[PDB]
Amino acid sequence: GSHMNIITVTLNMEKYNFLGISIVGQSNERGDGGIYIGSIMKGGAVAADGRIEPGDMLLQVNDMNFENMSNDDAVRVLRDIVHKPGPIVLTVAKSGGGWKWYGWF
Amino acid sequence: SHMNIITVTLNMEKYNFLGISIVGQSGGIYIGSIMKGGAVAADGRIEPGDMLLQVNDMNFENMSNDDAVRVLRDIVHKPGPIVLTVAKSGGGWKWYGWF
Ligand SMILES: [Cl-]
Repeated sequence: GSHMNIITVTLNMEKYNFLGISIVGQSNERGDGGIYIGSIMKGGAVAADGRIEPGDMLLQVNDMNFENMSNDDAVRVLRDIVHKPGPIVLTVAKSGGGWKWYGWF
Repeated sequence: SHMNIITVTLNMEKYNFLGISIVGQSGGIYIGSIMKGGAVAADGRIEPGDMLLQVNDMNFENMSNDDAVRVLRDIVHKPGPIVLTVAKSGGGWKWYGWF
């Protein structure tokens, strides 16, 4: 298939109260398709780092890979990790970019 | 090519808005969220993640996303039924909030 980039971002959480990422995921009768960055919030660690983008797929947190768990379980892990101190390592597939919110109609 | 295209005709007499948010890539435009009790919510067929291909006689496949959105707003503002043609996502998108 067409080449996709992956990046690993190490976040110093000392000066932040949040990653500042929303998470969206698709789950239906056909399976779970993984979890993605929905949007980013200025003021959080991920914005300050400046590499991750809406639409990127979150593959792994620290050494915990999500590709063989449910979206719900992946989110449980992310939840656990953000409530503990110290650096957070996020690895994303660069599936994102090019997204625009047009608002309500 | 599209898998599962549906035609959704909305009666816009009972409603003011479609009650959908739109996000575009580019790529094309997609349903971001659906607001309870709006035309689209009342209708029930369209789901978050579906791709919006056409409205009435205006096909978006040869149009920029910004132009598509402006066409759509113009049409919602004017009286008349609205026919949306969507390519289905399969549904099941979930918002998990913030971290
Ligand atoms: Cl990297």
